[PDB]
Amino acid sequence: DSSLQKVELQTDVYMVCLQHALSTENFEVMGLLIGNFACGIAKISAVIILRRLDKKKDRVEISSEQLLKAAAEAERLTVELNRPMRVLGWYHSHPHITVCPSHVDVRTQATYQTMDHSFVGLIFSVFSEGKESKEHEIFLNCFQSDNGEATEIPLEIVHTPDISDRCLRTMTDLSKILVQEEEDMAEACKDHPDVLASIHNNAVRTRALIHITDIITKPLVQTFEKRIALNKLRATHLQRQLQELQKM
Amino acid sequence: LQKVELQTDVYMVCLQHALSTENFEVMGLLIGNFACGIAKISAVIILRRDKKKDSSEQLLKAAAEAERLTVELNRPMRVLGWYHSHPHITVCPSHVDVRTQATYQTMDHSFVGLIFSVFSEGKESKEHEIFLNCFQSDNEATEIPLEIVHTPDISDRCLRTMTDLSKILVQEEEDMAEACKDHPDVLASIHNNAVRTRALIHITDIITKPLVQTFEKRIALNKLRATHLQRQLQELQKM
Amino acid sequence: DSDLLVTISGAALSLLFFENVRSVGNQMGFLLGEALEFIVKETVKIHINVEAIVTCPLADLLHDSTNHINKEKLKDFVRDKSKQVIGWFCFRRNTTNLTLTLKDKLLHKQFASHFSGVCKEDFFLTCLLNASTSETSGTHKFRHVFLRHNKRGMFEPISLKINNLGDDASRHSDYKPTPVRKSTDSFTKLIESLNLDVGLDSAMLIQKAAEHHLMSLIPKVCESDLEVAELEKQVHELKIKIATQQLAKR
Amino acid sequence: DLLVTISGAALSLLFFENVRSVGNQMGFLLGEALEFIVTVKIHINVEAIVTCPLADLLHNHINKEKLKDFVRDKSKQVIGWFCFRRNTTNLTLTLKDKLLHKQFASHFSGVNGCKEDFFLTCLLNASTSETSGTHKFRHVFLRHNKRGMFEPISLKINNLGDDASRHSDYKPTPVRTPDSFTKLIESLNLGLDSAMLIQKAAEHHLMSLIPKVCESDLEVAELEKQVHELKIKIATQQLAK
Ligand SMILES: [Zn+2]
Ligand SMILES: [Zn+2]
Repeated sequence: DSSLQKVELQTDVYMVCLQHALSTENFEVMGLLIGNFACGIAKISAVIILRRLDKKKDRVEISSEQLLKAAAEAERLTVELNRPMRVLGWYHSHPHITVCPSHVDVRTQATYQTMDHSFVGLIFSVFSEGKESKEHEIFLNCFQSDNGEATEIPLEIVHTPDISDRCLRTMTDLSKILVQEEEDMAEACKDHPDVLASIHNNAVRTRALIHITDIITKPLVQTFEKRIALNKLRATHLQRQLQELQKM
Repeated sequence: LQKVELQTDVYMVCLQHALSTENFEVMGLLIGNFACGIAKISAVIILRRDKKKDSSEQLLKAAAEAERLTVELNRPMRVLGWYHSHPHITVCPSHVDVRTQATYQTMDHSFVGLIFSVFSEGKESKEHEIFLNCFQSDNEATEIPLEIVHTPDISDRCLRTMTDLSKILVQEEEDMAEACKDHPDVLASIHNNAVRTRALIHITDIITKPLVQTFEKRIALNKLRATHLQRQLQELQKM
Repeated sequence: DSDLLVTISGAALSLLFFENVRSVGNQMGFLLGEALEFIVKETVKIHINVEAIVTCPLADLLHDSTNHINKEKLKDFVRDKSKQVIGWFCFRRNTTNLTLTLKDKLLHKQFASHFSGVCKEDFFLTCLLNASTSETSGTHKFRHVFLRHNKRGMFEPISLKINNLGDDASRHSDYKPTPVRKSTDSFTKLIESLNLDVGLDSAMLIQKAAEHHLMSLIPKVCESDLEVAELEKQVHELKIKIATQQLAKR
Repeated sequence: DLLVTISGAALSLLFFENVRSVGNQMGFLLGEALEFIVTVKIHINVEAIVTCPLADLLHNHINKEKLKDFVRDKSKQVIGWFCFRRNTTNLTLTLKDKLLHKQFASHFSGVNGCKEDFFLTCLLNASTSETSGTHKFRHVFLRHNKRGMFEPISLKINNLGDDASRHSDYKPTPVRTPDSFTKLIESLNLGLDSAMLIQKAAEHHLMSLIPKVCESDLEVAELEKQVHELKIKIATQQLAK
């Protein structure tokens, strides 16, 4: 009772986290996991993408204010979905690095367990390819902190027949967060007396905004539309099959 | 190949060219006259360049300029040597520096190579070091005696050579911008125009504008010194 | 041959991985996208971008008792999307093996010949993916690789570039080079419809418009997902039904 | 902290004056200081330099009256001074250099001048090895700290690869006398289109300064000669008088 025996991560939540991790190969991304904790099983059905201003190598820290906003969001999910929802865990990415938790990760996870005991830690290792084989590898590690060491937690990615409305909205928040980060930087240099600097700053801002649109926003638009179109392709295919199979 | 005499105004152009960039080796050619073992360097060509640490058309423009100097200055002006910079790197000629220099000596004997090592600041001391190495190749790098000859002014050609750097950088940007002018993708079009915009303002802020200020304030500071000399000259004449 | 690079976005790749981890057992489908050519300093580069994927039960395309593709069944399923098909993928569970089998190569040639006749047969793609797990299932591994059939009759791996904020394939300088022009885009159609194609403010307006459109597609995605999910349920129940009736007759 | 910034153009001119000098050289540093919020860091940008004979500023006591008559109205933009010693390779500060830095920092310090704490002393030297094929140029910027001890300041040569404005890629606004360049910007009455008009107007103005520079150089060189030759004449005459 009350011990983390197994973690059941919904496929749609898995897609969001992976999409978040694949957004950049230079820095580590982070976010929080939401769901319900039953008889030793942490069922994850929601996810919050977080903003990380820090660009330090191993320093992946979720603020106190972010935890409060997430819990508040988890409170709203309960009223909406009519189901127990709560911050169950946290995730972050490992670009060009092994999926194994660092010393700081284990220590950070340990502090979380003083608060929730059954708190879950997920790590997504991305951007690791072979120079000759051209093969890519992506790892997903579910862990906790024991006696100062990292320990595996049994993970099963539970099938979903669709991508949740909340999961769809969550990955639409990514570009919005990124754009907001850029708006804050151009804010500190808003009214420059130097004309050359003003032209420079606008050119820098323009390139940065387009970059987010070209890499993040545009592909998500295409992915959503293609999904809609390709489902109709499959739907009509299944409809024609349903008639021929209904006989014998 | 006995000694090299470099004019100060030409020395300024070469150093100014080396102080233009920090992440790339800059290059150019030397032009002057060769007498009794000594090379009187009097002119300079700023060349455009290969991102790695390594042409015909460039030698053509240089030889053409050297011929034009012979008809305006009425002196045997020809390509005497070449110069290139070493940013964050010792002034000592590398294996390719001796190699390229060796092939040049075959075409023209007594061909001089100059190296400007720049951008080397000592940590916790804040001291900068700039070396000027005059070298040739025989078998290895050999050191040739160098003297920087005083000039009462900056040559009309040297001032124009300084202005050529700003023109080259801009031209190099236009050739890249023209290579992808009409892009069917609107996002790419906005991107490329933003890249071009930032680049032009970059060249202006770093090279063009300071060069304008350097020239403008030099005239202002010359006349400040000139007026000072006039008051002194007036008193000396009375004495 | 020629220098080949396969590119994909995080969104499209995540959807592929998402679609894979859902499936009960193994899974295959087609790769949709576009190929582009670029001149470089004096050779030509080939950029094949995967825009989307679609799954398909292999048995829906086979004659019966043979692993031979029914070209008619294949045409009827793909419909008018054949011009977008740039390859196919194969996903396998509980294995770290990432080597092509005989059946995969056979399907590759058939899929190539069919679709190449209507891209070129040189760079029809085969995406081989797998999913394995550790002893305690605490660590999950996902491997994948892109392949093509060389003119010399060899299956060779192709470099894959996942376009992200850190690095993408357009950076060979900061300028984005124009590809070799060719005849015959959901995102640009949105821009053209909003007259945003004709640029700091433009960059912001396009982003905002994309966000608004993205927020409008969400309920349509859910509607289409549920529609197919129910159809996938009915058809599968009929398949198991006739498979047991045919089993009893044997 | 405190940062000294300079362009390759201005720095090459300083080196030009140093090398073309007969013996040791002295002069002043002109520029402007700006403050940036980030803590409060200060960038002191040297824009130009002017040479001045030390013997024409003395009555080791500096003549402040004769000093004013030299710099004239350009006293408001003096941010420091420089000393060039040809021989030797040391970059240490001697007693005279400290005494000269003190008087200069005191004279130019005021409401319209520059802050006395941020007055600069630039040491420059130019040694040469045996055979004289390798020339060595070392330089450093110094300031008088609160403790009473001089300290080396970081020098940043603004170039294409890197500059002091990049501390991000955005140009931060500083905390609030138009030059010849700003007046050119305003003369055009103005994204990419603006940039292209700047580089075009700057190039044409740049080529128009070239003949103006040559005439100023020839004038000051002719006068510098006449004064030098005349002082030599009076010296020989008074040595026999
Ligand atoms: Zn980590
Ligand atoms: Zn070299």
